[PDB]
Amino acid sequence: KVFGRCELAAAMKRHGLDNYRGYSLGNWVCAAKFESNFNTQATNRNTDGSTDYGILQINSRWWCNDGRTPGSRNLCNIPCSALLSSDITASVNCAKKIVSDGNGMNAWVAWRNRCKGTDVQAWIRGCRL
Ligand SMILES: [Cl-]
Ligand SMILES: [Cl-]
Ligand code: NA
Repeated sequence: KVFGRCELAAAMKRHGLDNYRGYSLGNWVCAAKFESNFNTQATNRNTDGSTDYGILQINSRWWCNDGRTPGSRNLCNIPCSALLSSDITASVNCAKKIVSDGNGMNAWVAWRNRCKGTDVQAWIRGCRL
């Protein structure tokens, strides 16, 4: 599923990301924009052999199981496929763990490089929320 911007904002809101770990909703929407272009089915193969899955590009190196990431963990306790779902619940719940892992949203390289410090209000402009 390719979410609209405001559609995604509403869903992330509902599931409790606005202010999660102190990160305003716009942070999360901006991160998803540059991680997945709002596409739940997005995947990305990393140099180390791990893969990123879903609208927040959750990495198989720690967070989900894909059966092809040697030495990896599954701290979110779910098959990486469950992160490609049209429904974002598994991705959000797992994102909550990731952002709690010590470095906040810096865990998403694209957030650090493209969203951090920017006008992330703008990502939820016009959105009936
Ligand atoms: Cl915001
Ligand atoms: Cl933080
Ligand atoms: Na894994």
